[PDB]
Amino acid sequence: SPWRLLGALCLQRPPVVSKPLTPLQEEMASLLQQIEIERSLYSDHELRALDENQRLAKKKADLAQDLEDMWEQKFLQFKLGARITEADEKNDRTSLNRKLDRNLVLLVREKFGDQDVWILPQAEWQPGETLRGTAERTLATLSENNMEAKFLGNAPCGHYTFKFLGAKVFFFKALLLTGDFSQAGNKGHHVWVTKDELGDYLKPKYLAQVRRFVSDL
Amino acid sequence: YKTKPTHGIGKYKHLIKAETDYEYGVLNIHLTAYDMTLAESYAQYVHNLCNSLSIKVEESYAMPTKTIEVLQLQMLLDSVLTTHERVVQISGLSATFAEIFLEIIQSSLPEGVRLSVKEHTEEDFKGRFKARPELEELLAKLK
Amino acid sequence: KDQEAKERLKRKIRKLEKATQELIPIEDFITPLKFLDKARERPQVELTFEETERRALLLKKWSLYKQQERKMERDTIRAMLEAQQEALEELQLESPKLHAEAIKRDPNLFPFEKEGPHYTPPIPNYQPPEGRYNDITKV
Amino acid sequence: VARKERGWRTVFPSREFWHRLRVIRTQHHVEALVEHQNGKVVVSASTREWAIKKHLYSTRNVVACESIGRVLAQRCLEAGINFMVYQPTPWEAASDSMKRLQSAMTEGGVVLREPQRIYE
Amino acid sequence: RRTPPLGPMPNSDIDLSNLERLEKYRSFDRYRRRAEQEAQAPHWWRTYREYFGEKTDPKEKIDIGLPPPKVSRTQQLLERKQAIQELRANVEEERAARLRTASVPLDAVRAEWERTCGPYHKQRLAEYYGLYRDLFH
Amino acid sequence: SSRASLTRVHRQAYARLYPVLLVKQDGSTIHIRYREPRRMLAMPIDLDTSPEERRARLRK
RNA sequence: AGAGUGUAGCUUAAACAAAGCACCCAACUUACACUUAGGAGAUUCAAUUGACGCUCUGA
Repeated sequence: SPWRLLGALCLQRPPVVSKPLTPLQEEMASLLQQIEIERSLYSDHELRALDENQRLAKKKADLAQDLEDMWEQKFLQFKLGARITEADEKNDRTSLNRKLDRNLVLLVREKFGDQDVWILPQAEWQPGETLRGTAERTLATLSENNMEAKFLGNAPCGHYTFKFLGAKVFFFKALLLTGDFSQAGNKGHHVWVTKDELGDYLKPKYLAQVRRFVSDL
Repeated sequence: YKTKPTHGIGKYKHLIKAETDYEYGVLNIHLTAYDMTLAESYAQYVHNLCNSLSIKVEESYAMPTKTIEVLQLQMLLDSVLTTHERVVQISGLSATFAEIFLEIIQSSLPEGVRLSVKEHTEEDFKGRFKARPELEELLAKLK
Repeated sequence: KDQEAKERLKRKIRKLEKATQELIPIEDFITPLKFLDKARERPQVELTFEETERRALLLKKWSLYKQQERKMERDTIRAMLEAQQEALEELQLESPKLHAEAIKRDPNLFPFEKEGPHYTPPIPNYQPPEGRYNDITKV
Repeated sequence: VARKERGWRTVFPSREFWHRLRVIRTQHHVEALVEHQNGKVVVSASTREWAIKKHLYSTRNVVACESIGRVLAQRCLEAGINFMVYQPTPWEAASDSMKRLQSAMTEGGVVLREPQRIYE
Repeated sequence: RRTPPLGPMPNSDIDLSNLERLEKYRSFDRYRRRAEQEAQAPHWWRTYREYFGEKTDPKEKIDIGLPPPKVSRTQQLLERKQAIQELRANVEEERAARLRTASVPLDAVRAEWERTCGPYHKQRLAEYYGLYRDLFH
Repeated sequence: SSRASLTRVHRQAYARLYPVLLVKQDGSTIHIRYREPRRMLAMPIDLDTSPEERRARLRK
């Protein structure tokens, strides 16, 4: 009965920019702004604008516009951050600049004697250690840079077995606070990827169970 | 009547309330944001999904807001902003369930928010009442 | 003098402790005194039939959208929960102690802090102008 | 001249009637039942029914409730019922839907007041 | 003295060690529905029903009469679903509903009623007025 | 995701709250509903531990 | 590749039909909750018998 037990860590980076809004949600936001300006109350800006217009009207028979002009000028002068970088999406797939709107996860180049597989990192467990121990051990073995994945739960996230003799990997999940891409020249091609592109990448059906497990969102 | 089998048919007080691991004390959730409406809406979403999950919720309340003035001294310019803080108290969340709970919260988290999750402490509970100075003066006099 | 002072002190402190602590008023649930002026009032533009119909259609479409969103949320959370519980019961069947070890809590997982997304990513080299901040609050 | 069960003054549904109207507003449809004091039903109207719902847009709106009311008034005049009673809750009565229902039944020719028993 | 309960006492199925996890009557209406349901449910103890109720025999009432036609339920439901499909496909009904200005043909409703499920209502009225008990015993 | 952002102002007697940008020290941009129709606020920095570095940034 | 299964999320509900519950938006409510007013839903195909979908069992 030759058995083997492995622990693995699945870090999920949350996106830093909001989702691109659906047109439905866009026109409803416009409508909500409309209803809000309709049922809103007066402000100091409206007070000063209206009463200064009234003062000017009176003085004709006897500012807010400049401020908003200056503010619009400052806005036009200012430069905003870039959302999408198609160049990085093409030639810099192992980076963050390509996608900031959706969550990300990595994939490592793994090789086995029985079958070469493009799968998620894992490591071998030994008795005097916890599964989370093996998880952060894999993390420290693969990272080789200034990044830590903050854990969120001790419970198991995936169970996946395969025979040749028998191997059983248990997946935990974790959160990524920081992350870089130093030591760019690596044997294991670590690449942050989304769920659909991960599905395009890797075949297996234990991995398909991982697909149905992981949240799309 | 007592002797008869119908005794105890009406009693209800035992139905109504009378007045280690996998057992999590009352936890508090702070939500700080510049937009009172965003904070309130997010807290309402959290409360509704908690009620749907049948997870217990003690109470939800607002901490004292605070306004901060920021001034740029290249020449003197001024501006002001506000910060609102909501708080929720929960209990009884299972160990493994808390994982997906917090994960879904993080995922549905909208921009312009800062959320903390901690154990409820008397410090938090006493940071709501007015900082009465009288007790401090009497304590100093005692010292 | 000593005894009298000490007794007065202790008794006053006890009374203050047994006093019903008030709660700091929330400025959000208090309409500014300068909001009731009748000079602000705006003319209300009567709504058109077509515009109100559009509003109602948009509202009901968004209700459908949100119920679909919560449907898929239910689906995701149920799948995640059942998968986690399958893994857990397998680990329990295999190692009858590591499942309890996993069920054990851990204090470092309770205190979390996280920020929300941003309208744009941070600029690599951007410094703001020189200024300072100051908080203003009342009792 | 009949005797109506006076009593149950502590309990909300008063049995002091001869013909009661019970309305049921479900999450899908709307039912209305004219019944006798004994709990036996006399006549019914229901949005679950095809002859009525073929016309309609929603089985739960004010239009549906007032249509049910008009049809049930017609059926009361069919069965000879012209006096009857309705026990609403406070909010149930405050709801404009069955308010218009009551109004429609009154224009149909039914009063929601039972005559006081005669006996000298 | 005490005697064992004859039948299963009410409120016994619920559990008491777990009480806060339980779902409560959020509404007077929910409570009332459950109440009347348990009311028309039978009971072993003495109740209002067996004093002021008529005590009809447990055997059903005999009728060797006209059976209904054999209507294909599948095609019937299909045609009904197509009718309501075209209805929801109509354009003015939502405005009529949200403005509360619609009506319905009383004559058509009555005809379709007496065609589809009138006879059941008429049987109910007859057995209420007692025509059946007085005529056919 | 972010879905509960766009909402109705759940409050009676609410003044004009117009959308504006907010720039963090890190350059991150956020939406903020604010009183007057401005276009951006910016958060400055005040304090550092290095005296000579404070002096240098004051020079530059 | 073989076994089991199968009404919208739940219900051994099924004539007069697809019912009830659950659920969603808005309003009041700090919020929840209640209530009001509004919203979508299904028995995969051919005759209980077979064939389209689902889980399990093997490589």
